[PDB]
Amino acid sequence: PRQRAIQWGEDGRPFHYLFYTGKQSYYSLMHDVYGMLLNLEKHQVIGSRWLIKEELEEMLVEKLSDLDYMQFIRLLEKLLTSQCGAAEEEFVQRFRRSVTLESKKQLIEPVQYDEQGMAFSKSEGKRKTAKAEAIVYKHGSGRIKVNGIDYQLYFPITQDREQLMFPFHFVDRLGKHDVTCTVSGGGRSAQAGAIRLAMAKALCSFVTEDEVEWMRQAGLLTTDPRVRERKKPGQEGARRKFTWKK
Amino acid sequence: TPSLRGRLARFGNPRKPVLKPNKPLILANRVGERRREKGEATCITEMSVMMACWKQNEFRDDACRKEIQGFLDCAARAQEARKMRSIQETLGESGSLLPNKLNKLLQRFPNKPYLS
Amino acid sequence: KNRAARVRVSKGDKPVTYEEAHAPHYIAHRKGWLSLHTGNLDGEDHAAERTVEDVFLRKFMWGTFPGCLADQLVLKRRGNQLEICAVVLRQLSPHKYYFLVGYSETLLSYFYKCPVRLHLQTVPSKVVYKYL
Amino acid sequence: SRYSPEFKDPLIDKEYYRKPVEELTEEEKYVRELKKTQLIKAAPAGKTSSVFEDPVISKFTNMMMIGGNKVLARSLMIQTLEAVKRKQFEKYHAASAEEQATIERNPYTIFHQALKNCEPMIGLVPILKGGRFYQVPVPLPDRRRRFLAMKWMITECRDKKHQRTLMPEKLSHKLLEAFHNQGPVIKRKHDLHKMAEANRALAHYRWW
Amino acid sequence: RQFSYLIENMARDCGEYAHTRYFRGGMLTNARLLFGPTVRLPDLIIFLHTLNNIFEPHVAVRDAAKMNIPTVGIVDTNCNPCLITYPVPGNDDSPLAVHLYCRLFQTAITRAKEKRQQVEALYRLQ
RNA sequence: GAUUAACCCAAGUCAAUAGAAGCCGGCGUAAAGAGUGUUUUAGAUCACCCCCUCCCCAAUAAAGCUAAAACUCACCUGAGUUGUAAAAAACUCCAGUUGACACAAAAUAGACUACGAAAGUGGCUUUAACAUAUCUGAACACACAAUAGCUAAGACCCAAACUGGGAUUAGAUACCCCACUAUGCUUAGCCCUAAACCUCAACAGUUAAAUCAACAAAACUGCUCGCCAGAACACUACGAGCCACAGCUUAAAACUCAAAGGACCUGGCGGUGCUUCAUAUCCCUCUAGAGGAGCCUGUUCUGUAAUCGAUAAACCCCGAUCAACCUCACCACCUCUUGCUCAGCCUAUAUACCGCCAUCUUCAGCAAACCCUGAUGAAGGCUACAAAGUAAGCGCAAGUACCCACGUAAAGACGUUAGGUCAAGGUGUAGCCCAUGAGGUGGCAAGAAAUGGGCUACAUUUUCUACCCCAGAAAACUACGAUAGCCCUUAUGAAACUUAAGGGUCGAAGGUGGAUUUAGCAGUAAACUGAGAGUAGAGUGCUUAGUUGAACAGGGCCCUGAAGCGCGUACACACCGCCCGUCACCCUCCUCAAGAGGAGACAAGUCGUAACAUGGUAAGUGUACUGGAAAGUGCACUUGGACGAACC
Ligand SMILES: [K+]
Ligand SMILES: [Mg+2]
Ligand SMILES: [Mg+2]
Ligand SMILES: [Mg+2]
Ligand SMILES: [Mg+2]
Ligand SMILES: [Mg+2]
Ligand SMILES: [Mg+2]
Ligand SMILES: [Mg+2]
Ligand SMILES: [Mg+2]
Ligand SMILES: [Mg+2]
Ligand SMILES: [Mg+2]
Ligand SMILES: [Mg+2]
Ligand SMILES: [Mg+2]
Ligand SMILES: [Mg+2]
Ligand SMILES: [Mg+2]
Ligand SMILES: [Mg+2]
Ligand SMILES: [Mg+2]
Ligand SMILES: [Mg+2]
Ligand SMILES: [Mg+2]
Ligand SMILES: [Mg+2]
Ligand SMILES: [Mg+2]
Ligand SMILES: [Mg+2]
Ligand SMILES: [Mg+2]
Ligand SMILES: [Mg+2]
Ligand SMILES: [Mg+2]
Ligand SMILES: [Mg+2]
Ligand SMILES: [Mg+2]
Ligand SMILES: [Mg+2]
Ligand SMILES: [Mg+2]
Ligand SMILES: [Mg+2]
Ligand SMILES: [Mg+2]
Ligand SMILES: [Mg+2]
Repeated sequence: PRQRAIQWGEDGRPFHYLFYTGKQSYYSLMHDVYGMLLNLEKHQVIGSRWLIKEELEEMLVEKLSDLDYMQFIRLLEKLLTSQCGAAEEEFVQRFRRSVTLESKKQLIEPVQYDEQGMAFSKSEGKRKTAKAEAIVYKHGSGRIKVNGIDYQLYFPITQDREQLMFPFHFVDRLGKHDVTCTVSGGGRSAQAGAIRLAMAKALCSFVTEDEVEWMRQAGLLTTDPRVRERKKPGQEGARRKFTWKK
Repeated sequence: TPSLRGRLARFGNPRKPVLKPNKPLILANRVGERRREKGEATCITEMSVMMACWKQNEFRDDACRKEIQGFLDCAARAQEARKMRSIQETLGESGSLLPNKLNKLLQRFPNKPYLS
Repeated sequence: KNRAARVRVSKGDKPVTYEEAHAPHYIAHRKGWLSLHTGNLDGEDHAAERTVEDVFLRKFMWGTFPGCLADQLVLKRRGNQLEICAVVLRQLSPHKYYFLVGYSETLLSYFYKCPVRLHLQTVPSKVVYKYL
Repeated sequence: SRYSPEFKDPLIDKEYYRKPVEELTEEEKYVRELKKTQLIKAAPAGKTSSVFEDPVISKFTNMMMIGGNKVLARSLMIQTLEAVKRKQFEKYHAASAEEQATIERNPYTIFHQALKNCEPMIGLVPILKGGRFYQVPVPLPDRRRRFLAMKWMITECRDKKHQRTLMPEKLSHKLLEAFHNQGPVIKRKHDLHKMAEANRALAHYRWW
Repeated sequence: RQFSYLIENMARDCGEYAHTRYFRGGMLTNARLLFGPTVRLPDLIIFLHTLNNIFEPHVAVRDAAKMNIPTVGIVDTNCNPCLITYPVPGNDDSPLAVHLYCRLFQTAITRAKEKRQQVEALYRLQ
């Protein structure tokens, strides 16, 4: 770990004039920032963030408190608010850190071509223990084949068929794409959900970017993280406890 | 401000005491909390109008629709006003200052009943 | 309160090694296993015999090297080779250490019917991880 | 919940996304721009964007469900709606031309109107005071009101008084009765209202 | 806090040390623990404001009295000069007076260091 | 106690008793300023020069008067009025308006602080009037002295002991409601007591310091008077005095104890205040259950010759992921003695322990080493526009496992319950050694009764069949409902009326379950299916995987708790605390017409819970009445209670 050097010489005289404050680095920093604010008074965001308390402690090689960090950040913000010059901006950028703004935009599958030259997109999805791999063609009559079986035969429950309808219907593309999906594992409903997720992900390759964003906002492209919770010892279920007698 | 000269029972005070405080008459460095006002049952008048109309109309909602709607609107207004009152209490605009900020101010300038 | 293999806190004067300072829930997270054999793997047998051999070896080495061991033994099994890696203290004369190495190796070889090697790493004093 | 608090409930409404940009207000524009940076929960299997989606009927089906058997509950709901429509068609055909205009034949409208009629306006809360418990009249939120209507309907249909009558038939009969402001559930609502009116003198006991 | 920046600047310019922040408990009576066994405590402490921010004597006055450190101090009419070694009765609130005190002390220290260097050079020359 | 040793003194030692050694100390709370004022004899120097509030506001006595509100009466209206947490009882010659209307009591002023010696005195007017040109001074007198109370004659609106009724309660001789009396008022005498306390004496003076145990209302000096000298006995007995006769004043002693006491610190606790919360959660809420039935299984009780342990939360399909023989430690009988063991014991002690854990914990604190405050006491140590804290380390947290950063696991310190285990094993101490050890054979492990947890159901969202979700039948005494009962077969085993599985036969109780109660905030609850551990076989049990898959999630501080700031405290193994009084025996002492009473100790059992927290009706003083008992109530007084301390 980074270690602060000896703070006084052979004679015993400390090197820094703020040594006896016990926080010479932090208080020197505060002194410099206040002096810069006075100088600025005399003369007269998305891609960055303030460094956390741990980063400030690493920079200063001094233990700090939450309220000290708050005071420092308030002073830095007040420094930013004024008509700061180049040096006053460099001093702020010394402490500003870079934050990676990962785009929530869904990744678009490449458009592949079969032997006959028809365009399609392949995707995958998971729901509980069900895993579905779907292929959506650019042109089609709306036929959907699940494991080589028509989806009305494979899903005799109206709920599953509605789940299948949801992605196409949300972008008004019923009966315009042919889909071939293979699903394994889970029950009927988990299989329907996985097929729905895979179909939506693949269909993103044949709709506009605004439509992809709308599908994402509608929950058609989020992998459902809800999975079965393990049963714990000493209780009847995942959360059900044994009957407690007083 | 009422006078304190010759009120408390003290040496050199010939008269019998006027005040017998159970706590020293010394300013504390804090104020009492923002005491809540005990809630009263609301929309009672509109409820009464609705119930009287029910009694006159044999509890038939079709005849009483107007009074029923009035009572419902009053109930919704009361709930929203309770929420807004909580928001206002958090804001503290009604009082001269919130008890927390006043306690901070008194901490900055504490009472000094002792020598130093 | 859980008590298993935990060195409880004290006034800060009791030295503890890395092995002792970690609770059982740190096994395979912050500390390894003191014995390494294929007995406990899926589709394997003779685990009980290996466990009994490990227990006997640990007790035998603790008794044969009184006050010399500075930490737990590390038992390794490669084929029929049995390697005992032990951290000992630099107090006994090397003559006695060599005598004990030859003795224990021959005795264990004739007892467990397998070639047994004993590797001693000596330290000036018990290695201290922290003070509990 | 496996969803972090950052996650937001998805909004399933085609018209909300097909709305022209010009009509959008600055608040709506800002909300739409912000939603591009949030995380969105996966769409629940219960609700979709189908034009035939009814949240009220979906909630009623979920309340009718026993032991997670949503297939059976959905079957009961669709059978009930079919029975309501068939009875209304029978009455429409069997009635004169004058009565044909007044007869309603949309099962969804009948269901919604029956629930609205069954909705209670004023509820009762048991309050402890002086060692006794008083049924103090209180206002009810719309959510609790709709839930009370649904639960009363289901409980009345599940009553043992009806012998060997299937749930779709019982529920259809009760829905038609409530749609006409008659039947046991409307009587239950009237009894609640009468008890509240009788206990009106205890309304001051409420502190909220 | 009106003169913390000025006093810190004056201390840095004159080569001496400053303490214008919240005086943590024990900076003088517990220095051997906070800093180290070989820390050197000040040989003279100058209070430009003997009162803390709640109008009580600064704890450093009493602590320096404990640690046998002479204390020079500007004392206003509401201060307690009993434990201050060299109290200077004077206004401690007006910016003019505080600037005068800072100037006088800085000039005295600078003149002293200049004279020390001159005397050392002269004695080495002879 | 014996023994060994040691210590002191020593021809002595020391058990008992007696003596020697005691007033310059205090009086707000430890005992103590006597309820108040005034003398002589005296004492003091604060007397003289020499003096700054003289006078007025609610002193006192007498006489007179009355504004508001009552009562009563009268007219006119209504059938109700009163009563409170809720009622009942009571009154309806009642209630509402208006008018007439007092021997009662004196809003606002009063946020004033005055008068008087104290007690006391706060409506208005008038009369008389508020001692002392030094101070202290009477318990040996004189004169006053709240409220209560007595005596005699009057007034009587209202209030109100007692009493009666209603209610509450296990009881309620009280608290709550109603009615009424003594009494509160007037006059004339008595009584002479108060937490009569501002528990702080009068006079003169100081703020200098050496200020100062604590709290309280700062520390003192000079002078004088009164009082005090461990607690309890004891505001008692006797004596004496009194208009008092169950009284008041003065006021002991014997027996007993090593304390009593005052003020604090910390913690706990409060039917404790304010504020904010509880997120499966305290309440209303949402869902599924338990408590009702049969069965499985555990426990208590009974029973037997026949284990043991857990046994409130934190026991009860628990040690057992498991008892037909074995397991086994139990019982009966028989057998062996250096014994499988350089023996052995499942013998006692979990209140000696290690080892592994429960619990707060669905917490976040514990703590080394320093430093500072408290006058250097137990103790305490924070305010960010910062005011004495710094803190290594443990824990939380972070990281890690599973599918993420979420969730669930895991983790979760110091300590609490002498919590569980001596029967996992080891082990201290004690105990048996021809037996409390070892082996063999056989056997109990049942149900009068009660109960816990589950399983199956009580059906129509159901039952059977096919299918694994587009069907056909059944649907009340041949319906649903046994995994139960009886018989047979199979599996395992040496051994099966006994364990398990299957088949046959039968078709029972039961018809959605009282008081009460459990769990769950999402892939959760609910329902369904599969696998593993262990067994030769064996659970409706445990562990685990998956499938379908919800509702409420909004209000409240009323109930129960938590946190922050306080308040109180007679508790401190800490409210499951402490503690009071009556009704038996024994012991000591005292007063006694030897019967008895009292006090203290002994300490039981009984009836309540009076006091300590707002002790659940604040406590107490005086006094009167009443009650099984602490005690209750009236009247006045005290804080040795509080009222939360800007406005809201
Ligand atoms: K049961
Ligand atoms: Mg645990
Ligand atoms: Mg000043
Ligand atoms: Mg006293
Ligand atoms: Mg007096
Ligand atoms: Mg006199
Ligand atoms: Mg009197
Ligand atoms: Mg009378
Ligand atoms: Mg009366
Ligand atoms: Mg009464
Ligand atoms: Mg009068
Ligand atoms: Mg008095
Ligand atoms: Mg008396
Ligand atoms: Mg007497
Ligand atoms: Mg006598
Ligand atoms: Mg039962
Ligand atoms: Mg038993
Ligand atoms: Mg036992
Ligand atoms: Mg047996
Ligand atoms: Mg035995
Ligand atoms: Mg124990
Ligand atoms: Mg856990
Ligand atoms: Mg952790
Ligand atoms: Mg015990
Ligand atoms: Mg036990
Ligand atoms: Mg034996
Ligand atoms: Mg059978
Ligand atoms: Mg056989
Ligand atoms: Mg009591
Ligand atoms: Mg009381
Ligand atoms: Mg009383
Ligand atoms: Mg009475």
